[PDB]
Amino acid sequence: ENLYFQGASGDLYEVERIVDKRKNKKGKWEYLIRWKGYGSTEDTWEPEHHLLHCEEFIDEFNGLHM
Amino acid sequence: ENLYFQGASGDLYEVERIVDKRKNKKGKWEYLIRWKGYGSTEDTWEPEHHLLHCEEFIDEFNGLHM
Repeated sequence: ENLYFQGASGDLYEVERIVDKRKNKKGKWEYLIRWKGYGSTEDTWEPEHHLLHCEEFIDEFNGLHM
Repeated sequence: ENLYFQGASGDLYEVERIVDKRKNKKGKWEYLIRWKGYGSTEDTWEPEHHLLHCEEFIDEFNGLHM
C-alpha cells in the first residue's frame, strides 16, 4: 500500500505491513506495524494519524480534461 | 478472505493468511500459507489449485429478479 510512518523527527519510515488494528483506551485507532527490515519482535502499536499512504503525485492541471 | 485449503483427505483446512506467492519450477503458482493456529515455522508452499475461497451460498433463484 506504499505506507510510511512519520516519526518524531518528521522523517518517514517505511512500513512493511499492518499486522493488526485496535481502538486504544483513549478511543483512538492504532495499528500494529511491521517495520521494513525488521521482524515481528520489533512490531509496535502506532497512532493512525501518523501513518501515511504515499502515491505518485498527480498535478491538478494534468492531462487533457480538467 | 475466508480461505481454505483442500487437503489430501479432501477435508478443508482453514488458512490464516497468504504470506507470499511464487511461480514454481513447473510453471505453476504456489502460495506460502500461514495455517490457522500455527506460527511462521509451519508456513508451507502450496499449489493454487487446492486453495479455496468459501462464500455464503447464494441460490440461483434467490430474491426478486432473476
